[PDB]
Amino acid sequence: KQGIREVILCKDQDGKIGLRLKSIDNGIFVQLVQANSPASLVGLRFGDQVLQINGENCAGWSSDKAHKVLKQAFGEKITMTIRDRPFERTITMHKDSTGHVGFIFKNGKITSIVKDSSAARNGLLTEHNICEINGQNVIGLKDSQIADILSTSGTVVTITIMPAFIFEHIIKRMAPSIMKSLMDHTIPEV
Amino acid sequence: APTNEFYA
Repeated sequence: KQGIREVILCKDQDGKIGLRLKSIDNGIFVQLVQANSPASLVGLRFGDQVLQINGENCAGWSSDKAHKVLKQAFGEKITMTIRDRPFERTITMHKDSTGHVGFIFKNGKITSIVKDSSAARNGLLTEHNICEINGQNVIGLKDSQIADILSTSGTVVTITIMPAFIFEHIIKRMAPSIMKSLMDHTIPEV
Repeated sequence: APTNEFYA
């Protein structure tokens, strides 16, 4: 049970739950959750791992397979087993007299730590993407937007981070396989 | 060298 819960969702009026999933290392992960969706209401988050859908194990499923199963799910009612944000970690820092915690970032990724800052003391790492600051999601925001959130924060700055190589793999959108097939499997029948 | 980075 640790870090794992079972949820029940119901498709909305349009037959949707508000997800895009992605196959990574023989698991299925949440790539996108739509705001004000069935999926958002049961607390699905970017980077969550989906272990089962409607009693079936997701292990080894392609993105296409997972989407197909949800699309073709006969019930209004859908069960999922979720492992919550496995690749995220939380770091809490405190602003100095200039209002800073001590790290340099670009494109949402931490690239340098200032020695003897709060970030240093708390062991913040580079090559990590910021996911949330003080409860506000920053995935997809511009650096100026991130800067504004940090600026307006109080002294206590609690961030979640994820290794950049994992983040990039989860967020990266694949071509339709439709196209990948067309281009991969070019073998004439006759 | 890195350029146009942001300090937090």
